[PDB]
Amino acid sequence: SLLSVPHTESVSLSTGSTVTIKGRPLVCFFNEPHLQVDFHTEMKEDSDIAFHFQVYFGNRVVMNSREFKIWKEEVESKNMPFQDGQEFELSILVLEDKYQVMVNGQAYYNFNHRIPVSSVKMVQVWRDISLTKFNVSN
Amino acid sequence: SLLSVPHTESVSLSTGSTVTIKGRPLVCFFNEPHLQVDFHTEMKEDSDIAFHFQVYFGNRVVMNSREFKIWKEEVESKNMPFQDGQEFELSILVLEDKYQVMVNGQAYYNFNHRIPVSSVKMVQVWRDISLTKFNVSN
Repeated sequence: SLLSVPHTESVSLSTGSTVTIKGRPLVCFFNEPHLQVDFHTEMKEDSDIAFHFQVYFGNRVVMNSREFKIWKEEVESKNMPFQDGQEFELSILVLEDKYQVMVNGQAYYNFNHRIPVSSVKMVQVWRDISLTKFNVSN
Repeated sequence: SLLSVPHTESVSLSTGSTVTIKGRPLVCFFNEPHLQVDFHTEMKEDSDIAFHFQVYFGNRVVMNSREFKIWKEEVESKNMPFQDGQEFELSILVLEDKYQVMVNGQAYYNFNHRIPVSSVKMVQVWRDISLTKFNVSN
């Protein structure tokens, strides 16, 4: 069963929360499908983003925050555990000091908190993926 | 009635052909939705691309070709006639010397042919849009 994409949900996070996302890129890596996960401070889609996670499948990952409507310092990663043509499971763990992004059960990306975790109220998952699971831990 | 996205169709083009695309970005420009239109040499999605047209809505446009599986010289445009939140009509006119991309009936982008027009056999339209029309002129 495919979930709506763009996928937008109300959330509440604290230390120990996990946001789990299972999906599949819509096309082969050769054509560079993208994935974007944005942790927003309000349900409104122009609200600030505590954690922006953008995957250029087969290429690289970009992370950032948008604070008072301004994009801040971009961080890059060349870690690329994602597998061409395959379903992936993202688990974004909310640690005290950072978000930690696991791909298939191992941590590959980290982003220290710039906006307090308690300010996050919405998550949006979008770009070139299908989605079968979006779960926030209880 | 919404068409499938990614949208992939067999085509045949010659001088005077028009490829018309009507669609709407899936989110507001503030969050930078994308649009990609690729004129391919075969139905296979890893085939070469005679004309790659990538819109960063609210930002800029990138055009290129992929020849023998290699991306060539990137050209940029800051022309941005697209309107936040609005349906657009793209008309890509196949001229003798170039592709000419009209937005709502006026030409804003041009790309001189690098691959012969007669080699184009497929068009793919994808990224963050909905689609209501894809028409190749008879």
